[PDB]
Amino acid sequence: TKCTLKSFTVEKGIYQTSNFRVQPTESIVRFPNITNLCPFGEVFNATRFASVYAWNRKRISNCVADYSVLYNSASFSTFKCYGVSPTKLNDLCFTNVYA
Amino acid sequence: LTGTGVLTESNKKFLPFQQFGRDIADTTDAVRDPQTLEILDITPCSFGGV
Amino acid sequence: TRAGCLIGAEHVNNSYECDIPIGAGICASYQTSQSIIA
Amino acid sequence: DSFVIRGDEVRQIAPGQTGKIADYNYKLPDDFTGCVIAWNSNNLDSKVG
Amino acid sequence: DSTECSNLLLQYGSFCTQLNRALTGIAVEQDKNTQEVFAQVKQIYKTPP
Amino acid sequence: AQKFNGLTVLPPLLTDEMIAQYTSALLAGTITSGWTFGAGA
Amino acid sequence: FQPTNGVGYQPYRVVVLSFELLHAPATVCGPKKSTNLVKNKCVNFNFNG
Amino acid sequence: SALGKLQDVVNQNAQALNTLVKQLSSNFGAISSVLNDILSRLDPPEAEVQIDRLITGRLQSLQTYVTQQLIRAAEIRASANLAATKMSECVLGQSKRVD
Amino acid sequence: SALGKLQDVVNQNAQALNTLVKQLSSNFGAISSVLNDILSRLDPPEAEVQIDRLITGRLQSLQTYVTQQLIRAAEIRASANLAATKMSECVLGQSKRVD
Ligand SMILES: *[C@@H]1O[C@H](CO)[C@@H](O)[C@H](O)[C@H]1NC(C)=O
Ligand SMILES: *[C@@H]1O[C@H](CO)[C@@H](O)[C@H](O)[C@H]1NC(C)=O
Ligand SMILES: *[C@@H]1O[C@H](CO)[C@@H](O)[C@H](O)[C@H]1NC(C)=O
Repeated sequence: TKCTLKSFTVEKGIYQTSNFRVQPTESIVRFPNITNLCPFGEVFNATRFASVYAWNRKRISNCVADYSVLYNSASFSTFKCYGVSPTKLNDLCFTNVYA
Repeated sequence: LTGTGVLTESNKKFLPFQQFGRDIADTTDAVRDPQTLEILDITPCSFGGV
Repeated sequence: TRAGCLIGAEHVNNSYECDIPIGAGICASYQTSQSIIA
Repeated sequence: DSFVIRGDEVRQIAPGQTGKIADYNYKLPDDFTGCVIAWNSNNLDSKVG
Repeated sequence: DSTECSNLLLQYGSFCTQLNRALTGIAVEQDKNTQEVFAQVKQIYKTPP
Repeated sequence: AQKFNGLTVLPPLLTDEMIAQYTSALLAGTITSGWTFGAGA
Repeated sequence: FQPTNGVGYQPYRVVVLSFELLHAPATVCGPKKSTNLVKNKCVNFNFNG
Repeated sequence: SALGKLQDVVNQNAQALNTLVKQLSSNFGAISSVLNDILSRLDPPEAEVQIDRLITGRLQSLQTYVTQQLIRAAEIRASANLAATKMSECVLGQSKRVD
Repeated sequence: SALGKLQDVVNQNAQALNTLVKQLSSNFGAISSVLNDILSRLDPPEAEVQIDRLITGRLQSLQTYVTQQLIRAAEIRASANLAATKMSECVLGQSKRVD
């Protein structure tokens, strides 16, 4: 009541209060049974790429997207993501992926 | 989907093409657990205000 | 109560005038040591 | 805070970015209230061989 | 059920608290309306047989 | 509750049973006492 | 690093200045030269930034 | 039924809540309507403005509901004052007032 | 414990002003709660967003202060109309109305 009314003194009556009593202390993460590595080598390390007039669309599915494996071999000059931050990308699932 | 709330058993049927279930548009209410396909609906961490 | 459970006050069968309105026909007051009664 | 990186990793300095520098080497806090000053130094740091 | 719940309460709880105080005043106003209309004389008499 | 995004309804302090009791008392007093009901005894 | 490498592989020196603003007494300031103080007058003031 | 006037009040109450929850349906020009989606998809520094926009729309909805409740409470208070006048002047005593 | 109504009015006014101060103390999603700070350390074209965020947040807080004053003034008007009707009937005349 002192926190909700923002005052040390509280007058006689009944007061509705905001929830400060419960603070969580555990974290659970549930993600599907996927362990195969995504074919990042095929879409990043191919000898031949199609031109811009016919851009090549590749479906990515049924795998786990670990972006770290890409740090060692290559470095990306531009990495700009819209709608999703570069952070929390590894903590977040993706429904439909086309490269 | 990230959140802080109580999880309880759901008796709501889900069609195969849909994953989440929002009773009110603003808040997600139910989810399909990925490892076990049983439906799990999310009740708030706090109940009705004391 | 019909409004909900009350913990922290003692229920008495005697009826007095309402001081703090709990609701659903229940009220609370500070009376005699001294304690909150519903 | 002074260090030396590559050209591609300069964008990794900015807060909210991910990379080999951001995750494992140097991470700006989300609410950074400061400046980042980067300049090319091919004549000084780089040497033949 | 947001992750950063306490920060949201700290930044935006007093505004909602004022609105909830207004709604509680509405509820007390309607209760007092019932008390004024129905409870005018507090004497209770048995129904005649 | 959760479905109304936190909008709950508060039950009134005067329940329908006590309201019916108040109306029964008013009817009994109006029939049996005239206008001497509210003036004390 | 090699001097014949591309612009992405050339060295870049990065200095990150981190500072807190208007929450503490200041030990470092800018190029603005201080003027005389005026008391009890409606005037534009710049006190410690 | 000539009693449906009170029904109107009940219906009006329900109608207000219906409109209120419809106001929770809109995202108020944000990325997503759901709070948790905005928390999960974006890093916090991009997310303060989106959270501010979304819950500011929600709080404006609550304020508008408060104003509508106050209008209907003024009408109900006027009707209750009239009914209490009928209680004091006609039930308890005889009224010479016409009509 | 007599005279509780007048003391309740005074405490309600004090609580309304205190809640106004506590709402106004919030930063309303801006960089800093102080307007002078975000004039001093931010150039105007991107500063205007923080300006009107903080300012409209403060103004909205006044709106809810105004509406709380409105419902309190409605209750006070009900009590004052009761008092005026009593001064017209109880004091300057004899009322047959019971209780
Ligand atoms: C790409 O292929 C080359 C040649 O096999 C290899 O040396 C390099 O390590 C590969 N990079 C990745 C993505 O593993
Ligand atoms: C995932 O694997 C674990 C361990 O074998 C198993 O217990 C669980 O049921 C699996 N879930 C599925 C089938 O998606
Ligand atoms: C009040 O009356 C109830 C009737 O069920 C009884 O059970 C209870 O013990 C009484 N309480 C007392 C002793 O005041």
